[PDB]
Amino acid sequence: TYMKIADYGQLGEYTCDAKCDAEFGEPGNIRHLEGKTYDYRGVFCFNRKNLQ
Amino acid sequence: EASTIGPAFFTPQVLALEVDCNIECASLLDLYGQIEVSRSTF
Repeated sequence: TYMKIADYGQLGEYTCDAKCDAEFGEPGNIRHLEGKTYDYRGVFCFNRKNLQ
Repeated sequence: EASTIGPAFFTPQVLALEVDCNIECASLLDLYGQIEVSRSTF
């Protein structure tokens, strides 16, 4: 699994220079998603004399 | 795979015998009276 940071939020706002507080902003998402892995296999035979 | 693939991939070891199987006789030569000629008529 791995992280997927989606979109940074809008944090600051350029407020007026009188108020004693900020103003909330939108958040960001991270979306911890996963993914699997496959396998590959097969076989093959032989005689023993017919290979010597 | 197994022997369904050509008769040319298997090199046969060539051994070094040689059967003859024929037959000669003995010889009555030494018994006969030896003699030596030089022309073609004596």
